[PDB]
Amino acid sequence: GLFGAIAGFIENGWEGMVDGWYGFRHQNAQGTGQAADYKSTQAAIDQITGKLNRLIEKTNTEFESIESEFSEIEHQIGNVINWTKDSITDIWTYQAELLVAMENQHTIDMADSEMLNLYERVRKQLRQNAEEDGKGCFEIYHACDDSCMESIRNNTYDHSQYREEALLNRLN
Amino acid sequence: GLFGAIAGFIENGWEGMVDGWYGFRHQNAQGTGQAADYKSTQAAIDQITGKLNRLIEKTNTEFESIESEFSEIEHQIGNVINWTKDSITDIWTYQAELLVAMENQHTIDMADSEMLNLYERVRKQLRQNAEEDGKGCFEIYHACDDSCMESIRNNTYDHSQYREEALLNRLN
Amino acid sequence: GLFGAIAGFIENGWEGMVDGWYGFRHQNAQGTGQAADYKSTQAAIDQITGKLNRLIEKTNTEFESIESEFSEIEHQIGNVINWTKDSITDIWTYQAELLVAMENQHTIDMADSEMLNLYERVRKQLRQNAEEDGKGCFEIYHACDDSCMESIRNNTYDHSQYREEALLNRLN
Amino acid sequence: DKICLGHHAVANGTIVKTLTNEQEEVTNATETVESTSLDRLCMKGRSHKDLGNCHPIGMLIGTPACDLHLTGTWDTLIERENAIAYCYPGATVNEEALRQKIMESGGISKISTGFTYGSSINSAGTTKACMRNGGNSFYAELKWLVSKSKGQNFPQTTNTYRNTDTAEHLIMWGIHHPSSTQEKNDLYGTQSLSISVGSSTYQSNFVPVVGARPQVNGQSGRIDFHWTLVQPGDNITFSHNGGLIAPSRVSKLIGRGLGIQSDAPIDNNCESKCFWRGGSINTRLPFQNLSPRTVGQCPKYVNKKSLMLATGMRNVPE
Amino acid sequence: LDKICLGHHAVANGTIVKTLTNEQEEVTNATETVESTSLDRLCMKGRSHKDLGNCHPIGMLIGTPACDLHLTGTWDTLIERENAIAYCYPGATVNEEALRQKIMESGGISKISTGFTYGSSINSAGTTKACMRNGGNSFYAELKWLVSKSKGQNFPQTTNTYRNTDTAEHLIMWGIHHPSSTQEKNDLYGTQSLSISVGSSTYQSNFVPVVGARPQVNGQSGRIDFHWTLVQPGDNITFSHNGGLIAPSRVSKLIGRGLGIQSDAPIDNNCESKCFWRGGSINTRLPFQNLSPRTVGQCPKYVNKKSLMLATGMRNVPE
Amino acid sequence: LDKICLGHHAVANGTIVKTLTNEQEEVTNATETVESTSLDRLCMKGRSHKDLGNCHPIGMLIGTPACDLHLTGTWDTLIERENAIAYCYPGATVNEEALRQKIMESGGISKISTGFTYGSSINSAGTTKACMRNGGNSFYAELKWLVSKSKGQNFPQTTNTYRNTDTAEHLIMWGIHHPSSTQEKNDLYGTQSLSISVGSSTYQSNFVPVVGARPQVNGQSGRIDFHWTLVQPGDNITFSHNGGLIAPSRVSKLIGRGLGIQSDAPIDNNCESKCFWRGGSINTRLPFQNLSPRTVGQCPKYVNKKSLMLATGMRNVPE
Ligand SMILES: *[C@@H]1O[C@H](CO)[C@@H](O[C@@H]2O[C@H](CO)[C@@H](O[C@@H]3O[C@H](CO[C@@H]4O[C@H](CO)[C@@H](O)[C@H](O)[C@@H]4O)[C@@H](O)[C@H](O[C@H]4O[C@H](CO)[C@@H](O)[C@H](O)[C@@H]4O)[C@@H]3O)[C@H](O)[C@H]2NC(C)=O)[C@H](O)[C@H]1NC(C)=O
Ligand SMILES: *[C@@H]1O[C@H](CO)[C@@H](O[C@@H]2O[C@H](CO)[C@@H](O[C@@H]3O[C@H](CO[C@H]4O[C@H](CO)[C@@H](O)[C@H](O)[C@@H]4O)[C@@H](O)[C@H](O[C@H]4O[C@H](CO)[C@@H](O)[C@H](O)[C@@H]4O)[C@@H]3O)[C@H](O)[C@H]2NC(C)=O)[C@H](O)[C@H]1NC(C)=O
Ligand SMILES: *[C@@H]1O[C@H](CO)[C@@H](O[C@@H]2O[C@H](CO)[C@@H](O[C@@H]3O[C@H](CO[C@H]4O[C@H](CO)[C@@H](O)[C@H](O)[C@@H]4O)[C@@H](O)[C@H](O[C@H]4O[C@H](CO)[C@@H](O)[C@H](O)[C@@H]4O)[C@@H]3O)[C@H](O)[C@H]2NC(C)=O)[C@H](O)[C@H]1NC(C)=O
Ligand SMILES: *[C@@H]1O[C@H](CO)[C@@H](O[C@@H]2O[C@H](CO)[C@@H](O[C@@H]3O[C@H](CO)[C@@H](O)[C@H](O)[C@@H]3O)[C@H](O)[C@H]2NC(C)=O)[C@H](O)[C@H]1NC(C)=O
Ligand SMILES: *[C@@H]1O[C@H](CO)[C@@H](O[C@H]2O[C@H](CO)[C@@H](O)[C@H](O)[C@H]2NC(C)=O)[C@H](O)[C@H]1NC(C)=O
Ligand SMILES: *[C@@H]1O[C@H](CO)[C@@H](O)[C@H](O)[C@H]1NC(C)=O
Ligand SMILES: *[C@@H]1O[C@H](CO)[C@@H](O)[C@H](O)[C@H]1NC(C)=O
Ligand SMILES: *[C@@H]1O[C@H](CO)[C@@H](O)[C@H](O)[C@H]1NC(C)=O
Ligand SMILES: *[C@H]1O[C@H](CO)[C@@H](O)[C@H](O)[C@H]1NC(C)=O
Ligand SMILES: *[C@H]1O[C@H](CO)[C@@H](O)[C@H](O)[C@H]1NC(C)=O
Ligand SMILES: *[C@H]1O[C@H](CO)[C@@H](O)[C@H](O)[C@H]1NC(C)=O
Repeated sequence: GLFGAIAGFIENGWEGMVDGWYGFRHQNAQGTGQAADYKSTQAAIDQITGKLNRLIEKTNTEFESIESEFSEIEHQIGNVINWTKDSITDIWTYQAELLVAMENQHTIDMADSEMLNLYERVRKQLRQNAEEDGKGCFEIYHACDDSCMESIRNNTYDHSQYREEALLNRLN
Repeated sequence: GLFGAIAGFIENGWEGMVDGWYGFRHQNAQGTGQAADYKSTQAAIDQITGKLNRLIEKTNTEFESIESEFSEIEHQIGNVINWTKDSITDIWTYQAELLVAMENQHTIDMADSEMLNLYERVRKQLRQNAEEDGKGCFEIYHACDDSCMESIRNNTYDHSQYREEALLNRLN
Repeated sequence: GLFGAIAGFIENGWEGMVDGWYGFRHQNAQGTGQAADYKSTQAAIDQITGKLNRLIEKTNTEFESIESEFSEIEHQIGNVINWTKDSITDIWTYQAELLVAMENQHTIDMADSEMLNLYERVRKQLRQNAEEDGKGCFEIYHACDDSCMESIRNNTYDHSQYREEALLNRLN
Repeated sequence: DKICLGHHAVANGTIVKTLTNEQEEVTNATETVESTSLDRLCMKGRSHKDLGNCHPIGMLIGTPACDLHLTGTWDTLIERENAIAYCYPGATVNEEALRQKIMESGGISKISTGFTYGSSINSAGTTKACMRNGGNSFYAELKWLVSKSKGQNFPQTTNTYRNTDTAEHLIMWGIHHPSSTQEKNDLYGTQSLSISVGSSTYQSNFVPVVGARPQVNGQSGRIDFHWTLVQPGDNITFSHNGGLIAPSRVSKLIGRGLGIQSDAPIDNNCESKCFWRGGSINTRLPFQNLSPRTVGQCPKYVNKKSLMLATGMRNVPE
Repeated sequence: LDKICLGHHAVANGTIVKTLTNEQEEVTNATETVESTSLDRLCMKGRSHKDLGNCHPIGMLIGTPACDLHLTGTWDTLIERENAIAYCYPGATVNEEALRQKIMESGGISKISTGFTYGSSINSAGTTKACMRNGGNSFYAELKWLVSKSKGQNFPQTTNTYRNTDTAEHLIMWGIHHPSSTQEKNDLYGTQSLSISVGSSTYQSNFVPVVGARPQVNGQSGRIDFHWTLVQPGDNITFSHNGGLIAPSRVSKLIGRGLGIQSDAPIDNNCESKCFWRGGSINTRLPFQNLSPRTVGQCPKYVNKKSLMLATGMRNVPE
Repeated sequence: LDKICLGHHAVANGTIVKTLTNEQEEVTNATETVESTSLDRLCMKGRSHKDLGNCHPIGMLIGTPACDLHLTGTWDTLIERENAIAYCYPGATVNEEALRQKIMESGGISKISTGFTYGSSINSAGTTKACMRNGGNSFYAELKWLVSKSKGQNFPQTTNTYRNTDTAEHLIMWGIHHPSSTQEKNDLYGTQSLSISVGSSTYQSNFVPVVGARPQVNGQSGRIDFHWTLVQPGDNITFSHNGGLIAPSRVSKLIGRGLGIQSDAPIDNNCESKCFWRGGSINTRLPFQNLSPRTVGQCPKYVNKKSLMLATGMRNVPE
């Protein structure tokens, strides 16, 4: 997609993630662990909510009938009316199709971007203490137990604290 | 937003900046300084000016009156005309809303991109001499005076000079 | 532009690349080579084809004539019809222009994004064995023959296979 | 140690369309075209009138089937298929314009003409084509003026409705076109027939067609109706000598109302602002594929069965 | 130091297109969206069509000589040409354009005989040098010019009734003759005051012959104007008249639906199209079209624009 | 530790605008796309215009006295006012609104003489209190009220023909007098039955003066209903009649094209516009407009929105 993340360097979605749109999976001595990210998930949801709300409210214009259901309409005016309503119908069908194809592209792209901005936010958190997988993961060059993984998810990880140790490990 | 910078990894804007739209703040031994960046400021301005000129393009279709202002129109043809005009007006009202909603998103996001393209530009100049703050700043691992800082601003900074010094500082 | 690559930090295009949209130029001990990337190229073309496919699709509405070519229409109904037809024409002309302007933009930005996606992909493969020169290349700090070059393009370059040396060459 | 970022996904995605792709799979999506309708007329919140068997024109001239609809107020008027306008057979010049006008109104008031007639006129003419109380009767708002003496030349007479109101009034009248000369002679006498009708903003003359034609509701004659608007302070005079169906009341149309044509059943326990021949469309959705003929505040008709809007990211399962 | 560089293709001179923000954007390629080209022919492959040539649609129903090969038939497409003839004897039809449109929305025409007959006091076989067949004087094939058999005599009061016994509606037409002089009128109908009444269950009207001097058209100062209506299944329509009626000997029934095209372009049976205009056919896959605002069929939408090109490549950034 | 920081500008009070996903997005600057403002003025600079004043366009053709200065002329812009007068002697035109619009599509009016003349028992210059010229009595300048020279005398049978010898079509008008009483009828035209027949090569009809009391309008209980047609180049048109015709002295020729405006707003010769409405002029560069759904000329499209703001700056993010 546009931002290279969803259907990009992340090979697939996680069907396991039932409680959120985006999140983290880890791998350490103590085991696996999946956990959704609240802010990313919320930023994508709100923008959609916004789209939806904009698309209910429809014209308060009140139309009268120009065609009898139960009696015949003189032929010439009948034809003008037919030609006009069909042209109107073609305009709205085309607007509708375009609107929905367009917003669908924007929704897909907006979701791709949020995924990236999470990856980016974390990248900067971790600073010189980790390297990138190319598949969407960060190989951390210190012992990052469950407490350390949690601080990464919660935005409370201090790169200074494991830095030295990481700068040592990366140069083997 | 889409490119993650404005109201993104950068936390807020500078009211102090009057001389432009994008720009720099620094800190060295000789204190602190603020300055606009020409390129990205005008790149953004020009794209806006571009949209405006599109907006005032003169549709030159000459339309006559089909409704007398000072006499009554036969009621049937009058109803057809009203139905036609009211439908034509719903189309234009809806396109107008959509045009503006859409351009405004595109403007917002274009601006967010120009902020990001600038940051990515500075980052690649600094090469291995600095590290990312993550709040939009670059921490520079050598002494960088006012001439050093102007060189950066104007795409005249050579990393080769300060490299081995900056590497001392990063590892210790 | 938006993704900052085409007409961006890549200064210009290569007129000598007739076999693809995106690609590589290398320089190593054995000299010089150029080669297209098939994947990135097809992702850009397939998006274009989807656009064209969507643009030729048909509205099946069948319209009859409401104006005689060979005889004169009553004056009042004639003016209603003219008014209506000219309004419908202004709507389609505006839509056509807007559609094509809008798509042109997106086509451009999408092409840019595929260039950036290819570049980022390379950056991550290489990992710590190379550094960015700002103009769209990776200066590589280890001997990479044409076969190693072909691995990077093949997407099978294993940075571990060259790492210890490349670190030596970078910090030297 | 290794930390990975990711997004969610489902097993069975949903297909949507984009600019670039006919078959895009997303986690979720929802419909933007309404395909459902309520096969009822949602009348909650509305002062409505069901005309039943009464055709709007009939409410102005007073057809027996319109006896319960000769005056009133409403914000919504409902016409049914096969409604009756003409008990005695005939037609109204500019009939559909008049129908739409009555269906654009919020009610009707009737005001008396005042016309009186010399004693050589029978103004109480009735017919078995218009039965009221199982008596021969007539359009309630008009009078069939005939000569009290069979064969007698109906007298030259004049009648002038003056509008003293502060709103224009809708006046109707009829012209009788007999099936034969004998019927013409028996009713209006043997003289040639002229009827004239002028205001200061209307002028027009009429003469009775006499010819054989097939029976409708038992009758080969016809009455055809004509109508105009009298402005406040203005007069409309009828000079005539035979074959005028003269008004005994003129109409005044009040406010605004939505007119609906449908045979669906009324229901006072649902609300709607959009109607069609089959009933009531209550969507929040912006589009609709039920019919290109609707009235009220409606989603726009589109020629599409379904248009799904993405409510989730691109779905990439495992 | 060793290198790998990423990049994209460019061409020598690009193609200019418009964007939202730029009137002059250069791209590596583009393609047109507005069709400026037409085929100068009516593309009739896959269609049952009738080219009326010289015959006007209304003449099909009344039976003008130029319409003899078009009195009945079926078609899914009907093609009217410029200057076609409806009226050999000068006249006009009331609500003409509505009638023409109705014929041109149709898929066929059947004829059904009225069965009208007339006493030997009426003569029904009169003809005119204005309506010629086989080098001889004739008349609208589907109607008859009733006059008095013995000149000068008052035309009898006559009743003629046609009965639709079918299950579809029939279109009936008649004429009223408008003499060019008093003597003429008297010669062929008598001195009496003339009247023509026409009544069904859903229509009636009266008609009186306008008499007066006026210009010769196709050699005639007289005129015959046409009138029409629809007679519903099971309904009858009666004509009461004492001079001046041009009575129908047959009535018509329009069948099915078709597409009506007005154009002088020649027929080509070996191409197909769904979109026609005065100048020919429009066979483009393109969404828009700048040839004409008057098209019929399933057509690209008319726009006020010479060209609108859609990019099919990236920004062109030459060396 | 030295440091350089990137950023963007902001302001203390931004503007709300709408995006696709947010009705309340704050940006640094924005500008209006819907025009709410009108000039209470008909902007007429660079137009050659005719303000009809109290003359109604139809009065231009028949020659009411209110229209005496607008009988002929040229213009690209014709301005009709409220309560303009068409009929001094009361009546009405058939297809009145169609004719008005024809005059208002036009760019000028030429008059051509009919050259009609009359016998000695006709008074070809009846006049009336209701059509005042110079104080006293007068009549439509372009028509002639024909009556008998002797009060109760039978008005004589008579025939006039206008010949169009020009290369463009001429618009011909005439009237029919319906008297107020059977004693008027006989005064003006004697005791016979009256018949007026009109015939061109494109048109015919009959008309019959109908006597009948009607409310008084400008003092008159009688009326004259007006008729018109187009006479094609090379064609003639014949009137035949014996009392009740109002005959034409001149016919009109409509010249070229103009823009028709209905408004009581005052003319200003110092401002220019291409868009007009009832309340004046609209020149705005903006693409949309909320003043009126009834405009003429080249116009921004009417929408149902008070305001629509287009961002001209980035998101605003205060401190
Ligand atoms: C097609 O659409 C047009 C445009 O909507 C319709 O025209 C409007 O509706 C009718 C025209 O027949 C008019 O309605 C009445 O207008 C009165 C106007 O009086 C004044 O004008 C202006 C505003 O127009 C104001 O400055 C003042 O208010 C003036 O007094 C108005 O007063 C009246 O309201 C009242 O009428 C009833 C009595 O009937 C009262 O009892 C009641 O209290 C009510 O308030 C009406 O609104 C209207 O002016 C027209 N507007 C325009 C722009 O033309 C056509 O009728 C439509 N055609 C068809 C065939 O449906
Ligand atoms: C402006 O547009 C409207 C809407 O399209 C046109 O009205 C339609 O006109 C067509 C006729 O051309 C009608 O189609 C007919 O359907 C019949 C079936 O009965 C239907 O009746 C009701 C309406 O009372 C329909 O809504 C409902 O679905 C019923 O099923 C067919 O039997 C008709 O003719 C058939 O003739 C032979 C029979 O021997 C068949 O072989 C043919 O196939 C043909 O179908 C016919 O098809 C349609 O009912 C009308 N729709 C409505 C909503 O009124 C206007 O006429 C148009 N005006 C113009 C061009 O003037
Ligand atoms: C609804 O809209 C249509 C479409 O615009 C109007 O129809 C047009 O009417 C204009 C006049 O306003 C016509 O233009 C005139 O045509 C002459 C050229 O001949 C044309 O002939 C054929 C038709 O037989 C055209 O299809 C073809 O293009 C030819 O070019 C010009 O000579 C006229 O200009 C001259 O007029 C005066 C004389 O009056 C001269 O003295 C001047 O020198 C001046 O130059 C003019 O251009 C136009 O052809 C019509 N088009 C069509 C397609 O019919 C309808 O009238 C309109 N309806 C209503 C009710 O207003
Ligand atoms: C149109 O014309 C036809 C034919 O004239 C009319 O049909 C007639 O309908 C009547 C009753 O509607 C029928 O007569 C009845 O049937 C028998 C027939 O012998 C008779 O014995 C009964 O006592 C009764 O009168 C008959 O079917 C038919 N009559 C004739 C003479 O043909 C029709 O009514 C006319 N008008 C329409 C259909 O609107
Ligand atoms: C209108 O009237 C004139 C005047 O009589 C008719 O005849 C004139 O035009 C003819 C052209 O064919 C000439 O050949 C005649 O000699 C000429 N007569 C004159 C001037 O006295 C003209 O044909 C009539 N037009 C129509 C349509 O009837
Ligand atoms: C996580 O950090 C947040 C602030 O980001 C704080 O409110 C919260 O108490 C912390 N929770 C844990 C489990 O450390
Ligand atoms: C990738 O390309 C190199 C080029 O020399 C080739 O040797 C190798 O086989 C390729 N690897 C795979 C797994 O296809
Ligand atoms: C009409 O009404 C009466 C008599 O009908 C008359 O006195 C009054 O002046 C007239 N008013 C108008 C406006 O015609
Ligand atoms: C789409 O369905 C899914 C699962 O039911 C859910 O996430 C979402 O709420 C749905 N959308 C709407 C508008 O309810
Ligand atoms: C545009 O032309 C180029 C040739 O350079 C080619 O890539 C492509 O076929 C063209 N576009 C289309 C729609 O064919
Ligand atoms: C927006 O306003 C700012 C200052 O308030 C100004 O620089 C700019 O020109 C404005 N643009 C508009 C109103 O289009």
